[PDB]
Amino acid sequence: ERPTFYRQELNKTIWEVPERYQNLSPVGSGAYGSVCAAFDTKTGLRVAVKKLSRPFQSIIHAKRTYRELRLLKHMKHENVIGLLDVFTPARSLEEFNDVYLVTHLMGADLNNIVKCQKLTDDHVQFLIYQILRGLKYIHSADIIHRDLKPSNLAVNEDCELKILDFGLARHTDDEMTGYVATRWYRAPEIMLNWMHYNQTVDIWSVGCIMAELLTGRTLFPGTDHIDQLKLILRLVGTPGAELLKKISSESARNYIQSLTQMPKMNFANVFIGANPLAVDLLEKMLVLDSDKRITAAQALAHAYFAQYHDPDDEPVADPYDQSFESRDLLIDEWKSLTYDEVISFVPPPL
Ligand SMILES: O=C1NCc2nc(Sc3ccc(F)cc3F)c(C3=CCNCC3)cc2N1c1c(Cl)cccc1Cl
Repeated sequence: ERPTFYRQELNKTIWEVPERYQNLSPVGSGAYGSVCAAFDTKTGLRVAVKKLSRPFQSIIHAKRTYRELRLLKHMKHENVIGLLDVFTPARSLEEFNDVYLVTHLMGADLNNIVKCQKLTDDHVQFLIYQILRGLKYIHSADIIHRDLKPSNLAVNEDCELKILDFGLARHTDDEMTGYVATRWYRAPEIMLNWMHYNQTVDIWSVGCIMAELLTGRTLFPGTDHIDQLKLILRLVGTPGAELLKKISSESARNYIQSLTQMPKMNFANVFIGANPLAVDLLEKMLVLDSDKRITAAQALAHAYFAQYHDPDDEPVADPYDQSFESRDLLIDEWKSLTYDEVISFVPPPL
């Protein structure tokens, strides 16, 4: 008893969606696919619909698409993009070739805010609080974001925030080259493949983000990998003996020991005028050694979030089986799996 679809040439492609979705307008296209805004007559919500482009053109692609669908279907938290609906005009696995994803329309990312507004210390408390709240949830499911940036953070007029972008194709080296904001928020360990990274990489991103909202400027706006690494070490000091031994890459560790030793600066003199509690939290987040970096759970209990902290209202996620990450299958099988997920989907209770 499927809906009734209608075709329409939006942007370079022909979107075929259920009748419930009207007034679709372009929002942006890319290798990932195409995104449209629309009004969901069945719920009265304004939504954003994404049509995946060539989801099963390769094994690497069919797998990515399965990953993204699995991630989005799993997310059930207020500060994390939830999946309101997912459909395909296809009537059987044989026809199956298109995938459409539907989620809330927030309206603006975090870049807009920090540009056309003035953030009080109270605002920074609320915004970062929600990022950390959603992060405690994500990490509790052994899920790593890996790419937290202001553009991956959606906010509405009420200043409520939702973390976005999961299971997206990794950034090409060209995308990480030069004076680009796509690298400014990454932790040094992944930016230079120092070791096997983990969730602590997101905490570093939050640090970079929180600093920007407080000062209104990018924390480590490097013109390239090396220049960015220098800006970092300049603030947090050069690696100690303990951190060097953890750097698996003999090449990277080699380049590091060639840099003149520098002491960790004084955050109080760097972030002048900032809430002393903000400064302290920033020192707990921006720690070069990832093992000693504060966790999201620990940060939420930090005095800087007293006004908002609520130990009974910061839920964790259910188990997320991602054993498929090390499974070797053919396009067809990844595709069939994706299809099963689409049909087994269950709309949010509301
Ligand atoms: O407000 C929202 N809500 C959801 C959303 N999802 C996406 S992608 C996407 C993912 C899952 C899904 F079900 C549905 C989805 F659409 C993008 C995109 C990410 C990459 N670039 C293109 C769009 C932008 C938004 N914006 C948005 C933001 Cl944060 C700022 C300005 C305008 C909008 Cl519509």
